[PDB]
Amino acid sequence: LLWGLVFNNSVPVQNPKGTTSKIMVSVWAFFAVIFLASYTANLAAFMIQ
Amino acid sequence: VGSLTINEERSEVVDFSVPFIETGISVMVSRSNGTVSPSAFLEPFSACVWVMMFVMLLIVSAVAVFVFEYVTIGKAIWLLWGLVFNNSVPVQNPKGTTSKIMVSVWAFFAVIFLASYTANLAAFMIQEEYVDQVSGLSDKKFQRPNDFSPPFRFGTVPNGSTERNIRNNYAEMHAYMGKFNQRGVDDALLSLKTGKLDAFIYDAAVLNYMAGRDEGCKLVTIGSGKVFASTGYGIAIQKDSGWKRQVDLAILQLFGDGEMEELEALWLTGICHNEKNEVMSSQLDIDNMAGVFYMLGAAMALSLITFISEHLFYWQ
Amino acid sequence: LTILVKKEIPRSTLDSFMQPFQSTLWLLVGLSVHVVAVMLYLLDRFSTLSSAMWFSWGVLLNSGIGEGAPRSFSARILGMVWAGFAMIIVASYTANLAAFLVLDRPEERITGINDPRLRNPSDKFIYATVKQSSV
Amino acid sequence: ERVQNSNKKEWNGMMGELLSGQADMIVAPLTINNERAQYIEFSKPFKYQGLTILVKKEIPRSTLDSFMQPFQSTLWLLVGLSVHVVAVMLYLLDRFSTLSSAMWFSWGVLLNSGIGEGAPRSFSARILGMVWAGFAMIIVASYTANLAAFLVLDRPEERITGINDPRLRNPSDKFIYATVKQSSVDIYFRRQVELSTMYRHMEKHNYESAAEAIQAVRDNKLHAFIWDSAVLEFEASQKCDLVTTGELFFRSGFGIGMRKDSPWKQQVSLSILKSHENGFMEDLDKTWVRYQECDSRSNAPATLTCENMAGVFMLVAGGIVAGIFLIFIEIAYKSRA
Repeated sequence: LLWGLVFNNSVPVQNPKGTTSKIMVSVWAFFAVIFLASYTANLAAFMIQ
Repeated sequence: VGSLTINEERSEVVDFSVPFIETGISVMVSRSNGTVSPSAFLEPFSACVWVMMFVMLLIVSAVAVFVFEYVTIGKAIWLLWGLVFNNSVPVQNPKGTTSKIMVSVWAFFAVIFLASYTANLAAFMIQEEYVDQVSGLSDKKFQRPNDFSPPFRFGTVPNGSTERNIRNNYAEMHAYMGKFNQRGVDDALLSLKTGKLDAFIYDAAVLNYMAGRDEGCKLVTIGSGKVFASTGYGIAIQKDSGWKRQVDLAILQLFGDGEMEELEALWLTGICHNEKNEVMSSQLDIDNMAGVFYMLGAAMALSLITFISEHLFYWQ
Repeated sequence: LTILVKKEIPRSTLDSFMQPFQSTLWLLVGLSVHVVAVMLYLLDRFSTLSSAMWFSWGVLLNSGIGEGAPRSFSARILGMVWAGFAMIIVASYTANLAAFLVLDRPEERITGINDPRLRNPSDKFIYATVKQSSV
Repeated sequence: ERVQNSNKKEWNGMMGELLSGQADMIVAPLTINNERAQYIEFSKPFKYQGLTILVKKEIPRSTLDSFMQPFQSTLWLLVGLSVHVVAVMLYLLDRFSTLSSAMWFSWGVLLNSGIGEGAPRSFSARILGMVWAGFAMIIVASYTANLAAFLVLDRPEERITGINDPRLRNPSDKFIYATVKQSSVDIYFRRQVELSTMYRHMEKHNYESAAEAIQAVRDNKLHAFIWDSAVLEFEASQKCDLVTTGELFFRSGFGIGMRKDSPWKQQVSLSILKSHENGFMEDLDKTWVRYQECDSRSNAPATLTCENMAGVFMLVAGGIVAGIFLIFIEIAYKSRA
């Protein structure tokens, strides 16, 4: 689950019951959205150069 | 021989020569720019294909009707919206789906279309020919300076023929520069560097020369350097001189050989001429989403329209 | 014959760094997440309150948290236009990364031997041409 | 022209007529030369322009056309079969410690889709699924990267360098220049010994009408035409597929010429100044010049037509009837099983 949270996940996952870790997903603040976009941006940079 | 503007006020007194240099008057300003393109940046993505998505919203839904012959049609439309989109929300799970194969027929069009879309947004971010100058002096920046809320105050040479031309043409902008006029052009350059002066009107030849001679050439003229008043540089001649015809013939000789390019190359070079480029824009605060917010609030009005129309449908 | 000069300082890397661009419109659009949550709550009020806030956070962050579509389809329509809003948000995010990582550098080079910074030298330019040399 | 009859240097054409007094004056794009001023009175230069070369505009490279598709002529279906391979090996990991669905689930985790299945009970299979997810993410990152490969950074640099191009200084058969007859640039090139690097080629391809020099560039015969900017930039900005070099080859202006000793010039040139003072010249520009009927030189290249994406939708339409036939086959399979 945390691997897919690093990734762009699609698979069905756990649903925790008494989760305050659902707030910790907002603390995760999607790092796919940050990191992968910056990664493909630098791949675009390397494709430029 | 100095650098005299050929004008009517001197031709009546002294005799002119053939102008060797075409020159003219423009306005030098120091500009700070960015990449400011509003919410219509998606004008390459024409909406005529976007409705081409929307009928593909419907037709496979009809095939879903036969999958419903084995929860409803109106529930799956936002599923298909998220299938266009990057969906995250929990959705339906169809039981006897061969439409799960039709998701592979969909072959994610988010993955194709959105990536191509942000690729072309990267292209437009690469290529946005942004300008900030105000050409067309009939704009209110020279007509109604107090209509904005900086008080625009411009300056020029007080003992200059250009301000005499300005008092001869418009009606009153010389008096608008009566608040401040700069003697000494380097003082005007430093005043525009320090943001005191708003705009400096002068002859665009020396303006172009000093702008190319400046290190960080954000101090540029208006537009492509196209002047509004244009003249030449002549020579003061004692009237009824027989030699001056021979002089002007010699000027046509100096135009015949092409040495004046080399004489300009004595000084023309070193310029950052080089200006249709793009500089980076950190944190650039564009507020084009306010236009998107106008679409948002309009949709909020539409939702209210649906709420009242449903309420009258509760009355029926 | 060549001229040696100092190398220019590099512009940016992971340093005092270009952060997310939202000095403005960061928390204000955060409050609009609360606004769209409560107006959809009002759309469900007269025809799921705190969860609706966090669900609206998740549909900002592309997260699968708990809730589904409301029973009024106009609220789902507003959710879809919100999803398009979040997608153009992240598209503009990728676009502003593309804004500052390429295309620009300070052009601070000489043009060759015909530079008027040497042909018409000022105080801001010093040349050595060391003693007893052929040059 | 030096007439060979008794060595007579007579100005050809209408200039000889006003030399003989057939007219008092002339309005024209009057090129100013030294040899003209020895016989002709001239006024102040009414127009300011320069010498430029007009050539044909380059064909645009790519849009939605016969289009750059997905790059996978190779590694398309083969990595598709590896989806089947990773599905069955994970099935084997569940076989000795969910078969056809595992194929479609592996398709979904290629396509970032939420189809049905979850993680297997063996955690090594989930580990292989995670490295497969990293594989699909570097697949789509490379997809965005190859879009970034071909939409920017490149164009064929097919421009002139200016007047010092050796394709004109040392001209070959693949370069044709017009320099139309009885023009001032012909005397200018006769005055330049450095333009004796072939001037005779320019005499061999001399033309008569400027519109024929336009058409021969449009017929791709003439490679370049030298003319004043005031005509060239305006006709290029009104009639497209023709672009200029932008480089000013020679500084020049247009005055008005009269015969000798007509005293009106003192008020004529001042009237040219007077029409300059009210901006009546700019009234002429607003009535004729500002109507530019073409696009800019900026190719921004960031433009998009969206007509040729329907070829993907045809594949969706073929998949529709394929799903209909598969529905019939599954109906028959329900009849069997």
